Amino acid sequence: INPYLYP
Amino acid sequence: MIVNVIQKDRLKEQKLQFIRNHQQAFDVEPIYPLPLFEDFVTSIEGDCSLEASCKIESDKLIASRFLLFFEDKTQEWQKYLHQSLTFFGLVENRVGVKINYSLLQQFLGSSFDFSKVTVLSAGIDLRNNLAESSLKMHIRIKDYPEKLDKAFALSDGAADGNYLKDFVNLIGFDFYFNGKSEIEIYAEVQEDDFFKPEINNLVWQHFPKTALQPLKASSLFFTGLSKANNNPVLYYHLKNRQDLTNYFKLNDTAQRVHSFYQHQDILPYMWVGTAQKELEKTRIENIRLYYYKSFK
Ligand SMILES: CC(C)=CCSP(=O)(O)OP(=O)(O)O
Ligand SMILES: [Mg+2]
Ligand SMILES: [Mg+2]
Repeated sequence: INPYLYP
Repeated sequence: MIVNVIQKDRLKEQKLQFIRNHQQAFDVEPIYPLPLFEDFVTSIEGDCSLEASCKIESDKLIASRFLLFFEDKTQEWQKYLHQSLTFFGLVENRVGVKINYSLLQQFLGSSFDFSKVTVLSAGIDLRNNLAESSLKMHIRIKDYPEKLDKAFALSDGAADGNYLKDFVNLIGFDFYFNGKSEIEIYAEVQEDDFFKPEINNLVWQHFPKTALQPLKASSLFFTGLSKANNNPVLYYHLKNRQDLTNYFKLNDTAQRVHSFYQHQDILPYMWVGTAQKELEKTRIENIRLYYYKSFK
């Protein structure tokens, strides 16, 4: 989803 | 092939542009050694994101904060680690400082499984006082309990409990120009789990009610744990950066940052970081605001 959490 | 040449140069400039927009808005002069970070982002050729950030301390605006996320879907993590460290070495040479790498070295250890990495970042948090400047790295790990134990051990008791291993994937490294270094552990809750009773049991009931309000507008929640932190830092991933003012009582300085960003050409989401006791207040005095652009 966002740069700190892959999806 | 000519298409690749145009696009390469285009991405280089778009990245520098994002950086310059942020610096030029909040600092008339660039903080040294920002041009070295600028060279580093330029040297990276694959797909990346950039984070530009402000830390607000009452009326003090700290704005020379930038991070690059390696997002080239090749998953070449070791290559990106080596590029980041090469950049860090260059900073050591030009600035005339020695970085303390021990916490990263111990975390990597001898047997690091790079296939378990899902995020890698490299960046800077620069001050006019060189000693207070830092280089930054984050590593996100998936299904690597052996490395989680190591990072928890390296935390030196800033790791609140070993029950928090359930919540931790992102590991943060700070490298101060004075040879001091810190590790941070980020305990997360994803949106799909916000309303689960286990989450209320283990997380939510330990926070005051004001800390729970911004979850309504959030897709993700971190608590940042480090002995470098005066207080646990709560992080909220707002789906839309426009909701900032709805959920956070901003001071003048932070409103200025918010205002500048409302109409920049950037990603819709933002991150917000603040200590728990700020949310109890009538106006937040200390806040961290993070903005993002991707370059495909
Ligand atoms: C924005 C998020 C969720 C994580 C990065 S925050 P950080 O701990 O790297 O930044 P600070 O320099 O501590 O404010
Ligand atoms: Mg910092
Ligand atoms: Mg931190």
